[PDB]
Amino acid sequence: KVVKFSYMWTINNFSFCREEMGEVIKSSTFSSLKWCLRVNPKGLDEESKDYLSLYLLLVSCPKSEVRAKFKFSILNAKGEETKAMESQRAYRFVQGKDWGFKKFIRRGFLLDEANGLLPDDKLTLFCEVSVVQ
Amino acid sequence: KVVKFSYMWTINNFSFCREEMGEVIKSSTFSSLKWCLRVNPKGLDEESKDYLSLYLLLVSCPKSEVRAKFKFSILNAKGEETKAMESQRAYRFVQGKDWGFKKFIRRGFLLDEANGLLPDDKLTLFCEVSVV
Amino acid sequence: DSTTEGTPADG
Ligand SMILES: [Zn+2]
Ligand SMILES: [Zn+2]
Ligand SMILES: [Zn+2]
Repeated sequence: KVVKFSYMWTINNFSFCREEMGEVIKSSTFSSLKWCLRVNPKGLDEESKDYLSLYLLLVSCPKSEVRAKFKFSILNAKGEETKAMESQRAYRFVQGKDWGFKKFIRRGFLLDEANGLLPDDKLTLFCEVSVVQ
Repeated sequence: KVVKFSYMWTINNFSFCREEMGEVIKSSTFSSLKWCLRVNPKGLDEESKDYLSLYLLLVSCPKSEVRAKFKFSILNAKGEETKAMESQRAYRFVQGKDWGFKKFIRRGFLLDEANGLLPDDKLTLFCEVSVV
Repeated sequence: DSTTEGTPADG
């Protein structure tokens, strides 16, 4: 059984900067099992304070083993995937486990308007999850 | 503020449990709020096939929620804690809510008398609960 | 990367 699904997360007014190092924003829950995304706009910790950290969390309790490959990307103004980062294998998700990237994208890259990744100051993240069971 | 308490549960004739996957045994209730333990001798589900699953259940609560950390261990023949598993952080309990570990210990480990954890065919579990 | 270690509980 293969189940692939996605979620698009729009974070408005991203430049507002009301989340300090270690602080988190969580997305609404989604499914194809319930999942959510968690982002640290100023990094998970001191070694990552210069990056957005981004994680996929399994919220619900599965009945059988869940392994998932995941890919996170940023959508530009044309809706195209850019700066994608993909898990190098399927990871085991149990209830309450997250997996992701502590250094998903540089804050100083994302925040510079010229790179075009915050159109109307909106950060749009796209998460694709391929579940095998 | 912390309120920490414990319960010891001895299950006799453990090797004779007829519970199939998904079936459950619950303990008597205890308190320092009423709680009990629940075990699935043959696992909760497919993910936990061939494990004993172990849970803390909040049976009765006068308010909406309780936050608690918990630790389960198996007491060996000397009464010592072994094969412990702990929540690490506090979990949110409401009346009727359980939290625990579906893969608490392999059934085939527990059931082999040679590991010494079923003296006289008795399983002794020890739960420590910290309401924080 | 994961933000947790140890044993997440289920329920
Ligand atoms: Zn895609
Ligand atoms: Zn102890
Ligand atoms: Zn569960």
